[PDB]
Amino acid sequence: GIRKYKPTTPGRRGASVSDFAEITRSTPEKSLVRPLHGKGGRNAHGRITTRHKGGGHKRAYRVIDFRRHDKDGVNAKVAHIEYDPNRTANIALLHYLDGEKRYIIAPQGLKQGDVIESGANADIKPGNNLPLRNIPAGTVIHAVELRPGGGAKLARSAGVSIQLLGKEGTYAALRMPSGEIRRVDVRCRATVGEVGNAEQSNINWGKAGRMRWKGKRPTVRGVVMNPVDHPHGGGEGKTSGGRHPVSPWGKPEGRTRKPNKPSDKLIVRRRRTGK
RNA sequence: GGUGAUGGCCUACCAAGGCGACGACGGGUAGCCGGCCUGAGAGGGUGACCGGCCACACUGGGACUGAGAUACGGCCCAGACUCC
RNA sequence: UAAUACGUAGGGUCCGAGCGUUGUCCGGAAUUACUGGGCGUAAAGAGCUCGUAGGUGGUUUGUCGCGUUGUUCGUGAAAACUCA
RNA sequence: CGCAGAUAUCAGGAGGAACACCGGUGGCGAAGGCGGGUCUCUGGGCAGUAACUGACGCUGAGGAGCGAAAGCGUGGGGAGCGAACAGGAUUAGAUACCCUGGUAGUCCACGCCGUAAACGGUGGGUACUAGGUGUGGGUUUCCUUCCUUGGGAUCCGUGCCGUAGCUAACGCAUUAAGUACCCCGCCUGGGGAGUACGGCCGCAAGGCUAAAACUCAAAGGAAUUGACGGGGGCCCGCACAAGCGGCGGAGC
RNA sequence: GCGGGUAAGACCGCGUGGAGGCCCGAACCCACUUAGGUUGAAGACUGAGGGGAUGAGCUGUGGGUAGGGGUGAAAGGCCAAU
RNA sequence: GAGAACCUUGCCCGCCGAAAGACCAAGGGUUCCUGGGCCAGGCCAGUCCGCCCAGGGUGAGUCGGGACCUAAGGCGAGGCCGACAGGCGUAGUCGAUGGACAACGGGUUGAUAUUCCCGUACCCGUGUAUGUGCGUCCAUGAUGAAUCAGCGGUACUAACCAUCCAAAACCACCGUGACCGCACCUUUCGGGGUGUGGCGUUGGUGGGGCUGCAUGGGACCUUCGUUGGUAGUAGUCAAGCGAUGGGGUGACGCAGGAAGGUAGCCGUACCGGUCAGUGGUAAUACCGGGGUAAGCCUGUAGGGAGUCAGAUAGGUAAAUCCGUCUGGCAUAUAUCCUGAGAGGUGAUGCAUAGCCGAGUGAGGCGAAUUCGGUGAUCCUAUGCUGCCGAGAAAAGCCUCUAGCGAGGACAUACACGGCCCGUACCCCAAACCAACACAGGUGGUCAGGUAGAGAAUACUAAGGCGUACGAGUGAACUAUGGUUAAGGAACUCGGCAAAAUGCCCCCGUAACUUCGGGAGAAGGGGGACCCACAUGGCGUGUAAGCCUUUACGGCCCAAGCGUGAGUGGGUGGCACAAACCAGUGAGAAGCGACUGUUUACUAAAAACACAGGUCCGUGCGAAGUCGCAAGACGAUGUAUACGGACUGACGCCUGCC
RNA sequence: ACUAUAACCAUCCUAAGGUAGCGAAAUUCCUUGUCGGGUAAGUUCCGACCUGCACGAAUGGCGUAACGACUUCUCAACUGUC
RNA sequence: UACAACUUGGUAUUGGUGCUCGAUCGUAUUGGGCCUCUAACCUCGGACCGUAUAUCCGGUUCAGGGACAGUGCCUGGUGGGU
Ligand SMILES: [Mg+2]
Ligand SMILES: [Mg+2]
Ligand SMILES: [Mg+2]
Ligand SMILES: [Mg+2]
Ligand SMILES: [Mg+2]
Ligand SMILES: [Mg+2]
Ligand SMILES: [Mg+2]
Ligand SMILES: [Mg+2]
Ligand SMILES: [Mg+2]
Ligand SMILES: [Mg+2]
Ligand SMILES: [Mg+2]
Ligand SMILES: [Mg+2]
Ligand SMILES: [Mg+2]
Ligand SMILES: [Mg+2]
Ligand SMILES: [Mg+2]
Ligand SMILES: [Mg+2]
Ligand SMILES: [Mg+2]
Ligand SMILES: [Mg+2]
Ligand SMILES: [Mg+2]
Ligand SMILES: [Mg+2]
Ligand SMILES: [Mg+2]
Ligand SMILES: [Mg+2]
Ligand SMILES: [Mg+2]
Ligand SMILES: [Mg+2]
Ligand SMILES: [Mg+2]
Ligand SMILES: [Mg+2]
Ligand SMILES: [Mg+2]
Ligand SMILES: [Mg+2]
Ligand SMILES: [Mg+2]
Ligand SMILES: [Mg+2]
Ligand SMILES: [Mg+2]
Ligand SMILES: [Mg+2]
Ligand SMILES: [Mg+2]
Ligand SMILES: [Mg+2]
Ligand SMILES: [Mg+2]
Ligand SMILES: [Mg+2]
Ligand SMILES: [Mg+2]
Ligand SMILES: [Mg+2]
Ligand SMILES: [Mg+2]
Ligand SMILES: [Mg+2]
Ligand SMILES: [Mg+2]
Ligand SMILES: [Mg+2]
Ligand SMILES: [Mg+2]
Ligand SMILES: [Mg+2]
Ligand SMILES: [Mg+2]
Ligand SMILES: [Mg+2]
Ligand SMILES: [Mg+2]
Ligand SMILES: [Mg+2]
Ligand SMILES: [Mg+2]
Ligand SMILES: [Mg+2]
Ligand SMILES: [Mg+2]
Ligand SMILES: [Mg+2]
Ligand SMILES: [Mg+2]
Ligand SMILES: [Mg+2]
Ligand SMILES: [Mg+2]
Ligand SMILES: [Mg+2]
Ligand SMILES: [Mg+2]
Ligand SMILES: [Mg+2]
Ligand SMILES: [Mg+2]
Ligand SMILES: [Mg+2]
Ligand SMILES: [Mg+2]
Ligand SMILES: [Mg+2]
Ligand SMILES: [Mg+2]
Ligand SMILES: [Mg+2]
Ligand SMILES: [Mg+2]
Ligand SMILES: [Mg+2]
Ligand SMILES: [Mg+2]
Ligand SMILES: [Mg+2]
Ligand SMILES: [Mg+2]
Ligand SMILES: [Mg+2]
Ligand SMILES: [Mg+2]
Ligand SMILES: [Mg+2]
Ligand SMILES: [Mg+2]
Ligand SMILES: [Mg+2]
Ligand SMILES: [Mg+2]
Ligand SMILES: [Mg+2]
Ligand SMILES: [Mg+2]
Ligand SMILES: [Mg+2]
Ligand SMILES: [Mg+2]
Ligand SMILES: [Mg+2]
Ligand SMILES: [Mg+2]
Ligand SMILES: [Mg+2]
Ligand SMILES: [Mg+2]
Ligand SMILES: [Mg+2]
Ligand SMILES: [Mg+2]
Ligand SMILES: [Mg+2]
Ligand SMILES: [Mg+2]
Ligand SMILES: [Mg+2]
Ligand SMILES: [Mg+2]
Ligand SMILES: [Mg+2]
Ligand SMILES: [Mg+2]
Ligand SMILES: [Mg+2]
Ligand SMILES: [Mg+2]
Ligand SMILES: [Mg+2]
Ligand SMILES: [Mg+2]
Ligand SMILES: [Mg+2]
Ligand SMILES: [Mg+2]
Ligand SMILES: [Mg+2]
Ligand SMILES: [Mg+2]
Ligand SMILES: [Mg+2]
Ligand SMILES: [Mg+2]
Ligand SMILES: [Mg+2]
Ligand SMILES: [Mg+2]
Ligand SMILES: [Mg+2]
Ligand SMILES: [Mg+2]
Ligand SMILES: [Mg+2]
Ligand SMILES: [Mg+2]
Ligand SMILES: [Mg+2]
Ligand SMILES: [Mg+2]
Ligand SMILES: [Mg+2]
Ligand SMILES: [Mg+2]
Ligand SMILES: [Mg+2]
Ligand SMILES: [Mg+2]
Ligand SMILES: [Mg+2]
Ligand SMILES: [Mg+2]
Ligand SMILES: [Mg+2]
Ligand SMILES: [Mg+2]
Ligand SMILES: [Mg+2]
Ligand SMILES: [Mg+2]
Ligand SMILES: [Mg+2]
Ligand SMILES: [Mg+2]
Ligand SMILES: [Mg+2]
Ligand SMILES: [Mg+2]
Ligand SMILES: [Mg+2]
Ligand SMILES: [Mg+2]
Ligand SMILES: [Mg+2]
Ligand SMILES: [Mg+2]
Ligand SMILES: [Mg+2]
Ligand SMILES: [Mg+2]
Ligand SMILES: [Mg+2]
Ligand SMILES: [Mg+2]
Ligand SMILES: [Mg+2]
Ligand SMILES: [Mg+2]
Ligand SMILES: [Mg+2]
Ligand SMILES: [Mg+2]
Ligand SMILES: [Mg+2]
Ligand SMILES: [Mg+2]
Ligand SMILES: [Mg+2]
Ligand SMILES: [Mg+2]
Ligand SMILES: [Mg+2]
Ligand SMILES: [Mg+2]
Ligand SMILES: [Mg+2]
Ligand SMILES: [Mg+2]
Ligand SMILES: [Mg+2]
Ligand SMILES: [Mg+2]
Ligand SMILES: [Mg+2]
Ligand SMILES: [Mg+2]
Ligand SMILES: [Mg+2]
Ligand SMILES: [Mg+2]
Ligand SMILES: [Mg+2]
Ligand SMILES: [Mg+2]
Ligand SMILES: [Mg+2]
Ligand SMILES: [Mg+2]
Ligand SMILES: [Mg+2]
Ligand SMILES: [Mg+2]
Ligand SMILES: [Mg+2]
Ligand SMILES: [Mg+2]
Ligand SMILES: [Mg+2]
Ligand SMILES: [Mg+2]
Ligand SMILES: [Mg+2]
Ligand SMILES: [Mg+2]
Ligand SMILES: [Mg+2]
Ligand SMILES: [Mg+2]
Ligand SMILES: [Mg+2]
Ligand SMILES: [Mg+2]
Ligand SMILES: [Mg+2]
Ligand SMILES: [Mg+2]
Ligand SMILES: [Mg+2]
Ligand SMILES: [Mg+2]
Ligand SMILES: [Mg+2]
Ligand SMILES: [Mg+2]
Ligand SMILES: [Mg+2]
Repeated sequence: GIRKYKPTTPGRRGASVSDFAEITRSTPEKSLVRPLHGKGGRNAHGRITTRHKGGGHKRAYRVIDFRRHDKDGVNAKVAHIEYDPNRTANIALLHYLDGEKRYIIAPQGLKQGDVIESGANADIKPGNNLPLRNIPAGTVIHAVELRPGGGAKLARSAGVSIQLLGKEGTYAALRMPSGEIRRVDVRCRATVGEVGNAEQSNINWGKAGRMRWKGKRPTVRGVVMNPVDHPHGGGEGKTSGGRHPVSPWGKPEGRTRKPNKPSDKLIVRRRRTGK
């Protein structure tokens, strides 16, 4: 749920968080951790590519099985549903009857002690992965893939996941959280059930310190920049920039997608706003 | 310890209680009563005189005298008033 | 414009060594409804429930009689009211 | 809104709200109110056996829970409808009635707010008091075909009309305003004003508790007859319609 | 956790717990006021005071970002007193 | 010494003493010591110097940098891309500020020291050969698996009992695509409507048998209940070391609390000395000491975790290892791991205050070497609890196996064997960075006593300094300060500055409010010393005592030590938080929510920034970036995410075009 | 309906012609606007009126507890600032 | 006045069939539009190999796309980003 904090000090009056009362562990499975580090928003050159990002609290990366096909026909137990900061959602560790422990995303309403099976024969209960040949139309799924074994790439959205629509030939149409419908091949794999932490968006940062914690640096407003460094820069006082807003590099709002994409044909329609 | 006489009347130490919605404590009003006016009555109002009590003595306090002091024209101090 | 309602006259009415005005208080005021109110619309049943305290109890079998009336002497000052 | 191919019309797809007929002066719920179905958990009410407890009863200041719609927060949803808002129109004037559209809201989840002509304008519970006409619910019992709103009786809820009574009257009339009992809310002429100040609640809009001054000598209720009605039924007139001829032009 | 309280609550008193860009205040980091200095002790200080002071903190360490570019909690600041 | 404030020695005085002392790193590189001289340098002289001139001085298997491993990142064979140059990045190899392996105390010269000497230890590397003692070249154990003869009432194939449905329309009615018409109505006759008759149906079954196929029953020939000889006759080795491979291990945040110890201190005892120009102390009292390591033993407080057998293909192959599942044994202070600290040895040693002869000062002798109590920011701790913002890698080590194999494993007497380079000095400073012997900056370690909360502050030890111009003069005037009659902001733009309050404990504290605050709001009272309560509460805890899974064990703890607080009585003083140190307060309002950041070197705000929202873009080899390219960021993220822009907590709102 | 008003209608034109809130304010030039509070005296301040030259609702409006080496003003102590 | 970037078409990396539309209702005009397919091309899907270790890369197989896309050259737009 949500616990609103009590306004002891001024910088802590609006800070409301979600209670992680469900976790069971306090130190991640060490056989499945790799080194990571705040990249600082810099490419091979070292020149900053994306602003606002860099610094913050160091984090430890863990490899988690979005490839969930390497094991089929072998069940696993939901060992412990632990928390990784690196990702929005929650990762739950599974014990396989084989003897592997692999990390995966924790779907909504999943609790320790349930059973997990991964294959074309699995049941339809939430938390099971299986190519879309074997999944009824209309169900709600997540952690979807974009081709037969390229690794799930879409709908990791903590709190939202895709909706299957209809199978024709070798493609399936998906209603998906951006409000868009995508034709995609049906040989991919997916899992049934909404993702967990549906209340994550309820967090109120409330304190610049924690924003820094999560890592992003401050944003320097437009009309305050100097005119040399940015189109709206300048103006003794507050002046709109005398022109329609524009990105710091001279391109204003409006369409940006490069159509003609290999997936341009695969897309059905385009997202709607204010409809 | 104190009082003509028991008692937080006063003192010390113990326990945290006592009073409170069958109206505490707070605020405005006003001497109480036998009585006076009214009303068939219950009741309402009210406290002129007389009378039974209370409290007061230029305003605030305190104490002596003795069987008996709120001691009106008894005492002391402080303020006001008037005067030598 | 033609007053039994203004003023003047007469005449009359009530009262009277007092006659009016004013003001306080009771009455009719059952107009704070105990005696002795009402709640549909005239003013009023809260929006409807459970239920603490309080208020109230479906029967007879049994005592103490503290609610009660029962009587006897035993208090109720004087003054005021009622009788002669 | 259409000649960029509208409407219509046919195939397919999407998606949200709501379930006609059953469906009524009917069920239930204490009250708001509640009905397309299926399953899941579950509340309340009634009939016969009357087995058992045995004065446990009633209702309730404060308190606390429930409580239509509108409104507010958070995040989803958002077909239709639709405050506000634009235009078109009538009108002297229309910031409306009407038309085109159309954002809040309307729906979901959790919190809120607690007011309605929240009406049966009637607090709850018990006992008694002539009937007539129906529904639904459950029981029995007999003409007995034992088919059968065939007949009898019973108790619960539910519509209308009616005696006596009561009532200001309209009206109620055993599901009372009757005749009593027990408890609780409430009112004392109309404005002022359910508002100002205050206390409490609410994040708010505001809600709850609840004043005085000054002014008026009436405001209100049911009912009687008029009058009138861009309210209804039945009637009549160069009233209308069909015809001629006319005045409003000129002089007189 | 216990005692009140619910029917479960919720709520409250009591003790424990010690969160906090919480408070006062040294090191450290800053630069608000005044004074002196302004051919100074100093190409920016000294002294009195002055704010934060468990954090968006500070600091050693070594690395990358090169000029019309970097960087820039944005002042036309910094990028070796420029 | 020619000269002497400035140097050497001595006496006193002052100053720092979380440094103005002592160690290092970075840095500098002879500034270290000794000897000689004083032109030049030192803001003066100068015998002195961080001057110059000569000589001397730096001693390591155990400290540090390479032999080791790695982060950020750099380089980069091939490779990809690029007009050239080059830019990328794989395998790899570099890259400390990290991880890994071993040292203590005393003594020593004018300079070095965990390096030299003394005494006592250690851990790594090679080898010895014997004592344990183990095979391959004998052979015993557990099993284990690649081979010939069939079965799952389930149920291939003609049927039976029972259940709902109808393909080749019989019987009956009815509506009538359309045809034949019987009576009436209608425009004068026509069309047409109504009622009915015969079919036909705009809307083709029932009855019965032959045959063939479809749905279950037993059985016929081929499919078993793994052996009957054989072939424990023969090919296999594990020892011992075996990886560019696998697994554990190493291996990790902030904050908080408490307990146990030490460094270290205080008093006691013990030891040695003590007679102080002065009243009184010749020991009751004073001065000084009272230390002692690593390693090797012990393994406590304490922290974490339970023991055997079978099978499982999962960890790129295989595994006795690690994970998993089954049973057996276990909840035993059982077992294992970790582990500061304490006791013993280390140590009959050393050092030691001082005694003696000997002076630029060395040398021999050498007493006591206990206790308690306080107590850390140091250690247990990389631990425990709790939070979200969820807190490196690799190596070494242990262990498991892939490729071998007729000689390794384990200890020890043994004398052997361990590099090179740094090592002097300075190192909050006249030695580094500032052009200087400059009031500046510079990271880590050590942290005494009395007061105090203290790492502030005041005075002091250890130890080092008075940092290089002096002497003399009551003037202005400037600067640093102290005091001031009365008035108290009247100056002045401004109460600028100055003055002022200032601690602890108690009482009581408004408006307002986001119910936290406001609030230390304001305001007030006590505070010194002595005595008593008291030989007080508290902690600590000895002897003794008690108990026992008997030990570094549990109960009491007289004794002893340390000990806040308060109440009463008394007393001195102007004053009792007297020093240093140590909030001015309140009222009304403007702007900004605040913590915060910024114009180094004139502006710290109302600017910036943010936490809140809004709009838009962004379908994942994403949007947008850097890059004439590969490619990298975005992100090892996925619309509850990311980018861009605007406003800026929160509440009411955010109108019209 | 005494007195100054527009609170109603007609004009043009553009798309409309500033709603709530506040308002001589950080915006108000006349201007020291006018009035009242504070002072003996107040061109600053506070509180109102609205004739807003030239406010105004995300280059956000209005209030807002707390915060501030922020702005203005007043008061008691305080003092050689005078 | 240009240019970076973004965007169009033709042309090339370029293949085939079926349909439907034209100027010398039964005789003729070669290209446009669509549906397919693999084979050019892409693939940041998979799985092998170089390899004893290689997420780069190269080759092989398959899988998805597929004559699109990308890329050049000409060209038109937009173009204070320079
Ligand atoms: Mg907040
Ligand atoms: Mg952990
Ligand atoms: Mg990782
Ligand atoms: Mg570069
Ligand atoms: Mg950004
Ligand atoms: Mg950092
Ligand atoms: Mg998360
Ligand atoms: Mg979408
Ligand atoms: Mg911005
Ligand atoms: Mg700026
Ligand atoms: Mg720049
Ligand atoms: Mg520009
Ligand atoms: Mg500007
Ligand atoms: Mg401007
Ligand atoms: Mg734009
Ligand atoms: Mg007695
Ligand atoms: Mg008493
Ligand atoms: Mg006593
Ligand atoms: Mg009196
Ligand atoms: Mg009486
Ligand atoms: Mg009476
Ligand atoms: Mg009476
Ligand atoms: Mg009386
Ligand atoms: Mg008398
Ligand atoms: Mg009297
Ligand atoms: Mg008496
Ligand atoms: Mg008196
Ligand atoms: Mg007297
Ligand atoms: Mg008298
Ligand atoms: Mg007298
Ligand atoms: Mg007259
Ligand atoms: Mg008269
Ligand atoms: Mg008369
Ligand atoms: Mg009267
Ligand atoms: Mg009454
Ligand atoms: Mg009424
Ligand atoms: Mg009512
Ligand atoms: Mg109400
Ligand atoms: Mg009696
Ligand atoms: Mg008697
Ligand atoms: Mg009597
Ligand atoms: Mg008498
Ligand atoms: Mg009488
Ligand atoms: Mg249609
Ligand atoms: Mg019975
Ligand atoms: Mg009751
Ligand atoms: Mg009751
Ligand atoms: Mg009540
Ligand atoms: Mg009550
Ligand atoms: Mg409730
Ligand atoms: Mg409730
Ligand atoms: Mg509604
Ligand atoms: Mg609603
Ligand atoms: Mg609203
Ligand atoms: Mg809401
Ligand atoms: Mg919404
Ligand atoms: Mg919708
Ligand atoms: Mg409408
Ligand atoms: Mg309109
Ligand atoms: Mg509409
Ligand atoms: Mg109401
Ligand atoms: Mg209703
Ligand atoms: Mg009711
Ligand atoms: Mg009743
Ligand atoms: Mg009736
Ligand atoms: Mg009657
Ligand atoms: Mg009734
Ligand atoms: Mg009645
Ligand atoms: Mg009244
Ligand atoms: Mg009212
Ligand atoms: Mg109130
Ligand atoms: Mg109210
Ligand atoms: Mg009426
Ligand atoms: Mg009538
Ligand atoms: Mg006519
Ligand atoms: Mg005429
Ligand atoms: Mg005429
Ligand atoms: Mg605490
Ligand atoms: Mg702070
Ligand atoms: Mg302070
Ligand atoms: Mg000087
Ligand atoms: Mg300089
Ligand atoms: Mg300073
Ligand atoms: Mg000062
Ligand atoms: Mg400070
Ligand atoms: Mg401060
Ligand atoms: Mg901070
Ligand atoms: Mg360079
Ligand atoms: Mg430039
Ligand atoms: Mg600027
Ligand atoms: Mg500028
Ligand atoms: Mg510079
Ligand atoms: Mg000399
Ligand atoms: Mg000092
Ligand atoms: Mg210090
Ligand atoms: Mg010190
Ligand atoms: Mg250095
Ligand atoms: Mg060096
Ligand atoms: Mg020297
Ligand atoms: Mg010399
Ligand atoms: Mg010389
Ligand atoms: Mg010289
Ligand atoms: Mg020399
Ligand atoms: Mg190469
Ligand atoms: Mg490279
Ligand atoms: Mg590389
Ligand atoms: Mg290396
Ligand atoms: Mg290194
Ligand atoms: Mg040395
Ligand atoms: Mg040494
Ligand atoms: Mg920690
Ligand atoms: Mg401790
Ligand atoms: Mg002496
Ligand atoms: Mg000693
Ligand atoms: Mg395994
Ligand atoms: Mg060796
Ligand atoms: Mg060397
Ligand atoms: Mg040295
Ligand atoms: Mg040195
Ligand atoms: Mg030094
Ligand atoms: Mg120099
Ligand atoms: Mg110097
Ligand atoms: Mg210096
Ligand atoms: Mg420093
Ligand atoms: Mg310290
Ligand atoms: Mg000193
Ligand atoms: Mg010293
Ligand atoms: Mg001077
Ligand atoms: Mg002076
Ligand atoms: Mg003085
Ligand atoms: Mg003065
Ligand atoms: Mg000042
Ligand atoms: Mg305050
Ligand atoms: Mg406060
Ligand atoms: Mg205070
Ligand atoms: Mg003991
Ligand atoms: Mg014992
Ligand atoms: Mg025991
Ligand atoms: Mg004194
Ligand atoms: Mg403001
Ligand atoms: Mg500020
Ligand atoms: Mg600040
Ligand atoms: Mg800032
Ligand atoms: Mg700044
Ligand atoms: Mg500066
Ligand atoms: Mg500056
Ligand atoms: Mg400044
Ligand atoms: Mg900001
Ligand atoms: Mg917003
Ligand atoms: Mg925005
Ligand atoms: Mg937006
Ligand atoms: Mg892209
Ligand atoms: Mg702003
Ligand atoms: Mg103003
Ligand atoms: Mg303002
Ligand atoms: Mg202004
Ligand atoms: Mg002005
Ligand atoms: Mg003015
Ligand atoms: Mg002034
Ligand atoms: Mg204006
Ligand atoms: Mg303007
Ligand atoms: Mg707007
Ligand atoms: Mg705006
Ligand atoms: Mg703007
Ligand atoms: Mg604003
Ligand atoms: Mg406010
Ligand atoms: Mg003043
Ligand atoms: Mg003075
Ligand atoms: Mg072309
Ligand atoms: Mg082509
Ligand atoms: Mg241009
Ligand atoms: Mg230009």
